Amino acid sequence: SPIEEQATRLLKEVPLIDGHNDFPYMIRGWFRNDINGQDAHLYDMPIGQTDLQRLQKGLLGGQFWSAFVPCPKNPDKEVGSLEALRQTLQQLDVIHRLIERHPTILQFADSAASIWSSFRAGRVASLIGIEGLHQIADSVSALRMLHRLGVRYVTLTHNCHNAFADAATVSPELHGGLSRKGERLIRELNRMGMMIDLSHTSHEAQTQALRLSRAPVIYSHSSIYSLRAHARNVTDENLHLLHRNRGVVMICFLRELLASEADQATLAHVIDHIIYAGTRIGYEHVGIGSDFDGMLRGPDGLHDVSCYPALVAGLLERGVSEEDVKRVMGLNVIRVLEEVERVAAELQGAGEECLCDELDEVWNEDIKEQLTRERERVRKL
Amino acid sequence: SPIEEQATRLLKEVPLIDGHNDFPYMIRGWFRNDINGQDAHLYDMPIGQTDLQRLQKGLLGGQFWSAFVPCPKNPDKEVGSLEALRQTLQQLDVIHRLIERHPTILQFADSAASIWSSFRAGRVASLIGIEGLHQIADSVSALRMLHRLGVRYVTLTHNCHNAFADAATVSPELHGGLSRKGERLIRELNRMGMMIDLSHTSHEAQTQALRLSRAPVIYSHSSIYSLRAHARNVTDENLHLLHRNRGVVMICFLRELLASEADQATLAHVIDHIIYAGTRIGYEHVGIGSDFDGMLRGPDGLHDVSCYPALVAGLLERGVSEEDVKRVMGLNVIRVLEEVERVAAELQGAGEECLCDELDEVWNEDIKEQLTRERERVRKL
Ligand SMILES: [Fe+3]
Ligand SMILES: [Fe+3]
Ligand SMILES: [Fe+3]
Ligand SMILES: [Fe+3]
Repeated sequence: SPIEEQATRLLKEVPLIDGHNDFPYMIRGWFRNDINGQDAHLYDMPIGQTDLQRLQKGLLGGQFWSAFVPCPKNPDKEVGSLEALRQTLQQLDVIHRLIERHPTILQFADSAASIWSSFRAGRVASLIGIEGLHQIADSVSALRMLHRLGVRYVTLTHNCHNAFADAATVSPELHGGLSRKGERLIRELNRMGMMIDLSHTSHEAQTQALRLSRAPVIYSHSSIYSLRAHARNVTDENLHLLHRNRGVVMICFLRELLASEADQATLAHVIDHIIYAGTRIGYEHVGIGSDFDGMLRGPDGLHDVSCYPALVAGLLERGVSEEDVKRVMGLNVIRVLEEVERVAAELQGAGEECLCDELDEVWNEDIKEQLTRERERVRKL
Repeated sequence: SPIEEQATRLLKEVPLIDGHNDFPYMIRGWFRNDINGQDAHLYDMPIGQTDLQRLQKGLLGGQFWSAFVPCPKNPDKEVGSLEALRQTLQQLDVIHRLIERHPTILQFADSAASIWSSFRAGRVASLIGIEGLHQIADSVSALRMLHRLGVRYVTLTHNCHNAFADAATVSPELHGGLSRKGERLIRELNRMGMMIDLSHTSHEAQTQALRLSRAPVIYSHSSIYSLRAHARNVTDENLHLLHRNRGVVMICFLRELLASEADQATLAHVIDHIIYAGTRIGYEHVGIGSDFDGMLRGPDGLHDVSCYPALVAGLLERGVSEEDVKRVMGLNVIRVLEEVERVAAELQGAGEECLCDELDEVWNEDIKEQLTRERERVRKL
């Protein structure tokens, strides 16, 4: 078929970069992050929508791998918050080991340039995101260290309220959008060069974040509200504010977000949602955000990671131009990451003050007097 | 003076690399890790033994900056252990920000090659160590992520027992040296390329670690037992086992470790301890491990970081050769780090299995059956 050969050529020309895949959490579920001697199973998994053979088969160019851990469920709220931080380091650890043990398939990337060089080499560009600010345990210092470990986006919430923002699926609201701490964190996220992800956040939290952010943001896995009403889908108001922000909505394959009856969801529905967004806010602000392995079953025609060529062929078949399809595949998300880096370098170059954690005093006044007296004794020598 | 000009020439030829300095903890105590607009104070501190002006003045070539946090003091033992992990990320964060805000003075290094290139440029080579396995909150995954953040040594204990080893200053003993988990961690530390530090550990814990380690280790700040009996000083038995291990004892400036009366401790005592070790196990296994800012007051002649030229001149004055003084200054600790990297690359090249954390099951058998049934449905398509 000429349309299938066209799709194959496009997948070789530019990288298809998917916004969200929870394959690392499946490895925690199935292997408990012990991948020693499991190469055969990693290439041909007995569960889930992702493995290394099917990842090659679908011709995917890049992937933001999710370092998701669940919302804290402990009655002791201090323990649960701190537990999520330790679990986050476990998930980042298994992601890095997964990449390092399979360098012919996966190559780590943390920038627009590292995505391209990975793609030139024939590797799946392997980026990282965390899915909820509950994962940082109220520590902005921890956030900056997660950035140093390779994290390049932060979903502001999962399905739980935190100190910074409101999740979509939980009622009643806590902050009514972003908190006072949340507003201040947006500045710090822009300053450090961390891409903001608005999937899972409430409609009001999206509106406030889209006005306040000095860099373009993403929805790593969300769909369109006007086609299917859900708390997790993006309203026409927020799509318009995404346009002004210069961000990208990466369209989701979740069946519940594409149709009222989940078993009726299809490849065609995903293409409808892409075309809706592209028509109304331009094809330079739309992406692909599967959420593979964040679901049991996918839509008809998008059952696993091998099915990306069918999506590309489908978009071309509806009359979306090559240039616009290339944008949706990956160019748009690369641009956002590029702009997030440029804004961070500009703010860091101007010498903007970083956000610091509120720490307890470790010394009393007696200790501080001893230290000052000691310093002046040394000055006399 | 010809001996002072000789010392100045040596300090320019090779880097003096100090084993331990807790300046980052002083910044937590005094500033609470908020260094915004504090450059004037960072160059001329009102407290402590370290600042950026005196660091230049003493002609120090490199420094392992301590990311120390205190032993957990919480009655809830889960909270205290997890709290130490969050505090560790705060200390690593302020160390990185300290280096990034002062690039003319400090430059990050994580290897023998990065130490030299930093020294060629005229910067203080800025490395990182953590001071106690209580800082990892029982997570080997967290340990590997600390390595990725730039940590290049781990003191096995501070002044508290942990799941892996016994501290020197706490009685009674818990494990009687290393635990079963501790023995297994030694293999993982050698595999990942993390330098083992035996300061603060018990005499028996040192003996067991020195026999079991496949890479050379250090004492980042310890002194000689035969000259002054203390639980924190190295016995003649362990000095001999350090020789076989090919490790380095980095001599400490702590007054309590150099003399029975702390107020009698001097520069001469530090030189006595270096010469004792060098004479008995060779000058290629001795280093300098100040522990500046882990103490209120230093010995006479070693009051702060400006005093390193007096130590170098003092060693030359006692008849220690230039080549041997260069070794003590930094060549020895560079060699250990070099060998720790070479052993890690060899074991990683052979494909040795990494140590994994013991995780809870997140899925019950009903969820696992749904996932396998779903996988086989996809195989039928
Ligand atoms: Fe997810
Ligand atoms: Fe999700
Ligand atoms: Fe210390
Ligand atoms: Fe110490």
